Amino acid sequence: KVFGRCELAAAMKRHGLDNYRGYSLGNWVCAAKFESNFNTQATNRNTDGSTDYGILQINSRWWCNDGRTPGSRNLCNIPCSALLSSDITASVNCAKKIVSDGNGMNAWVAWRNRCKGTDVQAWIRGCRL
Repeated sequence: KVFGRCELAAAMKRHGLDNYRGYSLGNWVCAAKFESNFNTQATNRNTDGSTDYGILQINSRWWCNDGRTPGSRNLCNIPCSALLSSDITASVNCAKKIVSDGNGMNAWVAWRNRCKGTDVQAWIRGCRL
């Protein structure tokens, strides 16, 4: 499923991401825009053999099980395919645990390079929340 901008902001707000651990809603929408282009089915392969899954591109090295990343852990206790659903609950819950492990949203390379320090507020401007 390819979300609309305001559609995904409303979905993330209902699932508790607005000001989660100090990050306004504009940060999460901005990260999803540049990590996945709002597409829940996005996958990308990393040079170490691991794969990023979903609208926030969560890594199989630490967070989910896909059965082909030997030596990895499964700290979100889910199969990686559950992160490709049109229902974003699984990806939101796993993202809450990631942003809490000390390093914040810096774990998302695209947020660091393209959203941090910008007016993230503009990503939710005009939406009914």
